[PDB]
Amino acid sequence: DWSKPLPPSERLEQELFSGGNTGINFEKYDDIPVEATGNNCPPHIESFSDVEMGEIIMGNIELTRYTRPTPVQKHAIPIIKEKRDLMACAQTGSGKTAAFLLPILSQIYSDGPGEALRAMKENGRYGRRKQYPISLVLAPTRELAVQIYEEARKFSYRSRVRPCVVYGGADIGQQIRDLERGCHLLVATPGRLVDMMERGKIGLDFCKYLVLDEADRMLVMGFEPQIRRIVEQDTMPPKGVRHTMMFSATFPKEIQMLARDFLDEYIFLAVGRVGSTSENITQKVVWVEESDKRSFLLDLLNATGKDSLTLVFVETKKGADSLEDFLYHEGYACTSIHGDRSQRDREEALHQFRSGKSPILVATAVAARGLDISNVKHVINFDLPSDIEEYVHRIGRTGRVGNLGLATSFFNERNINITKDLLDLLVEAKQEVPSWLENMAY
Ligand SMILES: Nc1ncnc2c1ncn2[C@@H]1O[C@H](COP(=O)(O)OP(=O)(O)O)[C@@H](O)[C@H]1O
Repeated sequence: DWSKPLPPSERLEQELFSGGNTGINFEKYDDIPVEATGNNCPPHIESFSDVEMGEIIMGNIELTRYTRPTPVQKHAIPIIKEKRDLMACAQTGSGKTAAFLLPILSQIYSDGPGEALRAMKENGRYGRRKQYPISLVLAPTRELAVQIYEEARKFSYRSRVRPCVVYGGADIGQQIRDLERGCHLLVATPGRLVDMMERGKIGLDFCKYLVLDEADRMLVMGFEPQIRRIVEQDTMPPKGVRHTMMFSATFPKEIQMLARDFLDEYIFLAVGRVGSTSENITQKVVWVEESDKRSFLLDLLNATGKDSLTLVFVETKKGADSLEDFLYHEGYACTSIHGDRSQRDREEALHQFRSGKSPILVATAVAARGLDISNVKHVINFDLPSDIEEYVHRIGRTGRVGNLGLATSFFNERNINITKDLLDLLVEAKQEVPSWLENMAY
């Protein structure tokens, strides 16, 4: 039924596999180790043939030119196939996307869509009420959300499963109409999925496969609330019933606590460094009285040069303004993220920060919550937050895979509380620790 592939189509098969020509770095990954922790963990696999992937998957794997499974894909696939929860850490290019889509799809085709859906299509309840995805993949940004989606279209070619993606900063009405056309594997970004839900367009009652792609990156952009609203606060099946998978390069305490509540008797999969923060990111904490702050920032900027971008965080919108004011006044090409405005207009203001025009960007925690501010070499904490949690996804905005970024933070009496946590964080990340910091912790 859901296992026996439907008749092909050239026009469609052409659209989905436009040559591709893109293959993963298949030689500099086999050099990286893959540790798998957990009880009675299902033994990894060598070839996609080491487990019944079903007709359709095996078929589509060919049309996408995949010979054998990447490293992570060697341990991930059999883990998901034997229906075990998973927390996986691996750097981009590892082949994470295919690692969760394949086994998941292979399962739907195998097990079918569930009796709820089955006995709901054959029920004269025709129309466009509410769609219930069988699998949900939460993603941090529209860029990645769509890549995943594209990937799903390929692997779900010639099956009863219609993939569908939604995200913010687009006409919701259009996306809503797209949902109405079919949902089985919905890929979405936290905020939008919640919006769709409130609008009664999506239901999570029959979601059996939950995947949080780049959980750490999602939290950075301040999504935790929705993620929990989505998972814990709704019609979604509890753990043990639904199968969950988390994917994230870094493994901070806020992700450990997330993997804790969401995953169930899960296997930890790490293919490299167990980073508490991004491996490639430098942290310099310096003591600066409030008065000396602006001048200190200025010296910091003159040095900046580098034809790089600088993201400057402050604590209040009030000061984000007076500082943005101060910086324009001193003759600096800087802009400011508007909190109030929609994230559609906000993703616009960044279009000019990006092209050099204004290498300086001053924003508060809130104001950027939701935005994908990438391409930033220097993140400076003009003010520090109350929690070391915030600190983490604040310095997160920099050091994106490939090149190293810098995160300078001004620290003074005003935040002696977050002392001990900041110290530990630096010890862990093996950063330089100011003697005065150690002293002010007892
Ligand atoms: N097992 C594989 N064999 C050959 N190519 C693969 C395999 N897995 C992924 N790829 C290729 O790598 C690309 C995906 O890389 P990707 O999975 O998106 O890295 P990441 O998981 O960090 O985002 C795809 O376009 C695909 O063609």
